[PDB]
Amino acid sequence: GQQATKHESLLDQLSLKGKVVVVTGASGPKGMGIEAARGCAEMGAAVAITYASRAQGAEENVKELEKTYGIKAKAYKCQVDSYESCEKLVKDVVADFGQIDAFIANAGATADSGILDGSVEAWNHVVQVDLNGTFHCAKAVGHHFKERGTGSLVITASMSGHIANFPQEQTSYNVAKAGCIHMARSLANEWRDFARVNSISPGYIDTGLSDFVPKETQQLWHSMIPMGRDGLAKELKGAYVYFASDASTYTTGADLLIDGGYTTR
Amino acid sequence: PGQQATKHESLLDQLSLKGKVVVVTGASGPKGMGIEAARGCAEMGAAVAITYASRAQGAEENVKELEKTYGIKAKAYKCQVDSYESCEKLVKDVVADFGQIDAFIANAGATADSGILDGSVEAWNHVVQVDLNGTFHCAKAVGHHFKERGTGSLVITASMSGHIANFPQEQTSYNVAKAGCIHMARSLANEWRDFARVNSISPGYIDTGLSDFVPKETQQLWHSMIPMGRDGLAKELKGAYVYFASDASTYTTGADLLIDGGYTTR
Amino acid sequence: PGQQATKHESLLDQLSLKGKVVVVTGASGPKGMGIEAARGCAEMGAAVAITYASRAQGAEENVKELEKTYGIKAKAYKCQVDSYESCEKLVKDVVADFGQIDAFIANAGATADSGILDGSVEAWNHVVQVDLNGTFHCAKAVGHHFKERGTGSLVITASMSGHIANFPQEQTSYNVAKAGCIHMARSLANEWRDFARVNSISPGYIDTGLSDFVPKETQQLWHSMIPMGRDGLAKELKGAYVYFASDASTYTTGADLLIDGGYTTR
Amino acid sequence: PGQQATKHESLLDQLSLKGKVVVVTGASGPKGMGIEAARGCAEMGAAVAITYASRAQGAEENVKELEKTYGIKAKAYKCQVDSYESCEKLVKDVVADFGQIDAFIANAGATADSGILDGSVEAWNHVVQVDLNGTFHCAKAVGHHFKERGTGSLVITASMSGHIANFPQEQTSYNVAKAGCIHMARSLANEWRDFARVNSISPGYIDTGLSDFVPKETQQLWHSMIPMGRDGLAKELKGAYVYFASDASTYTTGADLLIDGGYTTR
Ligand SMILES: NC(=O)c1ccc[n+]([C@@H]2O[C@H](COP(=O)([O-])OP(=O)(O)OC[C@H]3O[C@@H](n4cnc5c(N)ncnc54)[C@H](OP(=O)(O)O)[C@@H]3O)[C@@H](O)[C@H]2O)c1
Ligand SMILES: NC(=O)c1ccc[n+]([C@@H]2O[C@H](COP(=O)([O-])OP(=O)(O)OC[C@H]3O[C@@H](n4cnc5c(N)ncnc54)[C@H](OP(=O)(O)O)[C@@H]3O)[C@@H](O)[C@H]2O)c1
Ligand SMILES: NC(=O)c1ccc[n+]([C@@H]2O[C@H](COP(=O)([O-])OP(=O)(O)OC[C@H]3O[C@@H](n4cnc5c(N)ncnc54)[C@H](OP(=O)(O)O)[C@@H]3O)[C@@H](O)[C@H]2O)c1
Ligand SMILES: NC(=O)c1ccc[n+]([C@@H]2O[C@H](COP(=O)([O-])OP(=O)(O)OC[C@H]3O[C@@H](n4cnc5c(N)ncnc54)[C@H](OP(=O)(O)O)[C@@H]3O)[C@@H](O)[C@H]2O)c1
Ligand code: NA
Ligand code: NA
Repeated sequence: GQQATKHESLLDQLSLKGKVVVVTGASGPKGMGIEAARGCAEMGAAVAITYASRAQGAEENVKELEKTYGIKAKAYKCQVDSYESCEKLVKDVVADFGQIDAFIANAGATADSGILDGSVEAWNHVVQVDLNGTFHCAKAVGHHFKERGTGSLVITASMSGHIANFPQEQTSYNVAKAGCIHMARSLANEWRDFARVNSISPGYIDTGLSDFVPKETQQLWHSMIPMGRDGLAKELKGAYVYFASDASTYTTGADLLIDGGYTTR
Repeated sequence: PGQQATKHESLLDQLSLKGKVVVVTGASGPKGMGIEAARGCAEMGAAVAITYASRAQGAEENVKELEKTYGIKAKAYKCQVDSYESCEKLVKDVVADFGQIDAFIANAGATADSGILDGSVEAWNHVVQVDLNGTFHCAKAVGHHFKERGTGSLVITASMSGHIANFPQEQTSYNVAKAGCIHMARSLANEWRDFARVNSISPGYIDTGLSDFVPKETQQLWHSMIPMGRDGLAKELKGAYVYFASDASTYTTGADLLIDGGYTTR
Repeated sequence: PGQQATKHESLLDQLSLKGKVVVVTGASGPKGMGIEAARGCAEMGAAVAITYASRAQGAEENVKELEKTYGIKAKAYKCQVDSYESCEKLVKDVVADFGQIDAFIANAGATADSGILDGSVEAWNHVVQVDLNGTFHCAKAVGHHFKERGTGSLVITASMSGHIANFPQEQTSYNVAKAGCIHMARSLANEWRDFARVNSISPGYIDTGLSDFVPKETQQLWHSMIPMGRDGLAKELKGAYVYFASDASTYTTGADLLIDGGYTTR
Repeated sequence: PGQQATKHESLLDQLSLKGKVVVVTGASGPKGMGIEAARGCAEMGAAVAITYASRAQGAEENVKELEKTYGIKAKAYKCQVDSYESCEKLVKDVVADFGQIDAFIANAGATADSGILDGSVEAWNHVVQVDLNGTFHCAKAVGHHFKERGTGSLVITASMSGHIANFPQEQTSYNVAKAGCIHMARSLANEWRDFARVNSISPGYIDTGLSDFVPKETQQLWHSMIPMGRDGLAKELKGAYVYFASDASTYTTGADLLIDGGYTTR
């Protein structure tokens, strides 16, 4: 198995000084990814972020992390739907930064229909990115964690992995996120001698990812969220740092719902 | 909008499948979940279509046993659930041969034999393609038929591996795929809320032959973890399949039923 | 040491309750889960004991319908599940009158009508005492009998309120009690692993008369939240009670079955 | 009308409890969840009220340590959570002494030592009274205060016993009580949606001294069932208490966090 933190103080437990964190899908301006990276940078991590289509957005984010926190930071192209791209990512980050201590598997894409209206290829694309893309990052980084004897993998899942969203149909997305949640549990057991694995399941977060949804659908959502509002990505940074850091050295195979209370109903 | 309650008051009338057609994928083995679901449905009066992949002879013998024992019409079809074209063809053939499909039991599946670090990417892909995308292919192929008819019941064989992580054998690709299958039933129950019910059954360790690739000493460790202290038998699951497939469950949709001898209570 | 699989192969033999005795608490109303469970079990050939608290007459009417319709031995007993002495007396009287108890359906229950801040401490205690401790009283009372006989099946009526928080009415005491009932079934399934099975059924909104104190605008809002779009009917639940009480489920223990028209899928 | 997101952008500012007051029940022991939660909150700048039942001297030493180590105001109170009057008096006294309560950590609890057949009804009532109703008593007492102020965070120490049945020791009363606490957090998260967050933490086996009565050879069977292969330490949980108590979790409500070395993954 794995050992308890040697730190007594919580600020020592939360510190990421001397550690390297990778955040996939942190190229946008206010997503879960850039906020997780900001939290880790604030705790002193060196941070590697990835992009797929938004190179300029990721380069801007890296310059912001450098300006605000003075950390070692860098952006990488990664298509998580390709295992070869995830393998190269881990190879390049280990080369450039020396090691990877925590890996935040955060990249994902949305669905826009149920299974009968959607084509088989539309199902394949969402499963390839959201489910197999997360498996590709886990396998690629897990080989590194096994050689080092330590590591933390944090998977961004979704409350859609627990419930079926309404009124928009998106079963392919719901199913892939469900697989991600159980992947965290199953890898926590597989990797029990060398690494922790946990998942965070956000509710409706105002990141821009849902901008393709009509306005009037989004006001229905609000009546279903007990808190009555969308979340903000900066309300999730504490959870990412919690799982990536030594504040959670007995936490493995857990899922943390962050959803304004949506799943309580 | 929505679905209606059974008209039947008697439970025996509710459970009857006389006049109805049931498809069971992966029912070619002699003592698997598939043939026992098919037996239970045929006993209630269903016409039954079963599928095989590699066990063509076992499927023909099962069909003959179903017909002679229960007096029903049955037929076996070759189907590779990992191919949508094969699943679409199955639904078309059964609807042509039998006239309709009232219940579909998505039961075909294959096992994993390693965790993700020891396994290749292709070994992962194979298990997900069969167990997760194969269930999706069958769900989509038959759901177009259910939507046209305005009724239907889809029953998915998941696994307790979709809830917990097996020990000591590593099989994460199988665990993840089955977990996807469980939530697929919940999400499709909501998607199809106007015309069909969808539910899953999550068996524990069932003595079907599927686990024969695992040493017997590892199977002795499983028994100490099962509160009932034994493997199940496929004949102990037939009532759940018939429950979901019939009118005994017209308000049950999006449910999962663990049949694991208590394994998940610890 | 653990429990054994059913001897029967055919589903109708597994489902039969000929020669067995079923107790259903709280089956005094004309269309509740309780009387429909008793009808399902009686249809399968069981002798049936039902209980009442305030509705002695309705329980008597039900015994007479059960006997006329199904030709079985039936009898009504007064029982206050909130009193352990009364549950102990129930099991003692039924065993004296019927010879034994094979299946026990712990179904009696009462609602709450506020959250914890608007409610008094007495209001909390009353709901917990009836719904949680009353289920415990029956389980303990009959469990001593199951342990002596080496066999048995306990079926607990929980609620989807044990999984989610109902909206817009506040009823946290009832939610909490029902969540305890659900986990009581998992925990007793493990505790009683050598001699009896325990499972729960979690109904959604069922048109039994129990929510007749709820206004109409509120009930129409519920329907928009139910994917099936309608209240359930108690006759749609009899199949689940019989499944768990009979030998159709000899590998099923520690399971919960949501019967909620899809409500908890969202 | 709902609750709002933190105004802070920096995580350190979000975690800060400067100017806030935290109550931690049952923090009188030397290495329990309570004193580590209290140390975590003191480290972030909170004023801290801790309670004791039997260990008055242990609580006073803890208060002297908190004030010496962290330079904060701290105070010990006697509280019997099984008595509503005591919990109501606790909130009144802390509000009078400190001015307000911003976060309340409902952590006091007691263990069970048998299953329901070996245990008496008294033994069941005692555990439920302390572990379920004691938590309700604190929730009700502080929630009246949270409602008045329009802000607050309630953190409930539940247990993985609220999710699974421990083996080999039988403790169904405790398991059931902890399952009530877990759902109580979800249900109050919704009831209190306009003014306060409610969340639970479910520890696995933590080396606090609470399990010192368990035979040592039973404890090493536990370790074989924990993927991490060891007991936890209370200092590994202080991060989670501070997370829920502070502004680092202003969109997190109705959540449960398992901290169990992976025990429930199997
Ligand atoms: N927003 C919500 O309400 C919500 C709720 C629950 C869960 N989530 C999940 O949170 C995670 C982050 O999403 P977000 O809301 O923060 O919006 P976002 O800022 O747009 O993040 C999406 C990230 O995923 C990357 N991405 C998409 N496809 C990729 C692929 N094939 N390969 C590699 N990277 C890919 C994107 O990169 P590029 O932009 O460079 O192409 C982008 O950086 C996702 O997994 C999402 O499913 C979001
Ligand atoms: N046995 C257990 O302990 C257990 C526990 C939990 C869940 N399950 C699941 O229960 C279901 C039935 O398995 P079983 O235990 O009853 O053993 P089984 O008799 O061998 O059934 C598996 C069926 O799946 C078919 N199959 C495999 N791959 C297929 C593919 N690509 N396309 C179409 N069909 C394919 C097989 O057909 P052919 O033989 O003709 O090739 C076979 O009939 C499976 O989904 C399994 O994951 C089993
Ligand atoms: N209807 C729903 O929507 C719904 C949903 C989920 C769960 N449930 C649960 O289903 C179960 C049956 O309720 P129902 O809907 O079928 O309505 P019901 O017909 O009124 O059944 C309630 C039964 O419980 C008995 N009862 C109440 N308090 C009792 C006590 N202290 N001791 C002994 N018996 C007591 C009642 O006896 P008397 O009438 O003779 O006094 C009555 O027969 C209950 O546990 C309920 O919580 C109902
Ligand atoms: N240790 C574990 O493995 C574990 C696992 C899961 C959950 N938990 C839960 O964690 C919480 C704290 O326990 P712990 O492990 O940290 O051991 P602990 O140090 O002995 O804490 C138990 C605390 O609860 C107080 N207490 C007991 N009965 C009380 C009552 N009727 N009223 C008020 N206070 C009462 C005790 O006060 P006095 O000592 O002053 O009498 C004590 O301070 C408990 O709820 C426990 O159920 C523990
Ligand atoms: Na829900
Ligand atoms: Na478990």
